[PDB]
Amino acid sequence: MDKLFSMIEVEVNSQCNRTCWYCPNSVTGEMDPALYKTLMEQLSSLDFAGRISFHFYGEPLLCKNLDLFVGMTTEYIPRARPIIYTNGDFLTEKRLQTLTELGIQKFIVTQHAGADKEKVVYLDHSASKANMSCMVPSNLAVVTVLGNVLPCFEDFNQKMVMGNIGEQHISDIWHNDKFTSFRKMLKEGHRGKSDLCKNCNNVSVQTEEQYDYV
Ligand code: SF4
Ligand code: SF4
Repeated sequence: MDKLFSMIEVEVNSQCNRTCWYCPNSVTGEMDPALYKTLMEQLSSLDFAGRISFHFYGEPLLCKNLDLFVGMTTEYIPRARPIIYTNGDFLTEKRLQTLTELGIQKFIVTQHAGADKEKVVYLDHSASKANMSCMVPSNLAVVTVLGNVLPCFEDFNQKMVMGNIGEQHISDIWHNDKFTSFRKMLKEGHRGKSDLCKNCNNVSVQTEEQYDYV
């Protein structure tokens, strides 16, 4: 559990404009800029050089402080790789060029339920797991609007709060007993033991099982 996370997902805002029935959203608003600043300071103290995204289960382009937050990543963690995951409904050409200049290296746009292109990827939405490994808690930290740290993007209900960055350094949370044993337990495939993982049907995302098939 020594290796730092390679991706951190930050819920800079919790609302999304869509109502996708397949999404946890169906069925506060924005992250305190002070809270985002202490996260930047912590990530800066680690010389963080992995990926950073701005979407948990909300639409980042709805965040009124998005430009500020993106600009701060370039100041605090210029080695990191800022990525926007967005439904695209707010992504005008102007926002795109502005966000790119501020530091975003990639936009992953997903046309969802309803209704710079080198840096734009366009997608369109369109039991026995008890022993499966999973490497997500070894690679990914999630930070919610209120600062809670989760081991996975699946934990919408925050069953596995590892700590809170408003109260503790994210490196210390990442390396605490609870997070360390969890990622070890999931690396060994003990999904059945976790209330988060035991019913999870992730088979392709950071699993040994992923080399097979298709
Ligand atoms: S656009 Fe994405 S985050 Fe928003 S409701 Fe749909 S699936 Fe959920
Ligand atoms: S098994 Fe599922 S819920 Fe558990 S850490 Fe992996 S992806 Fe997340």
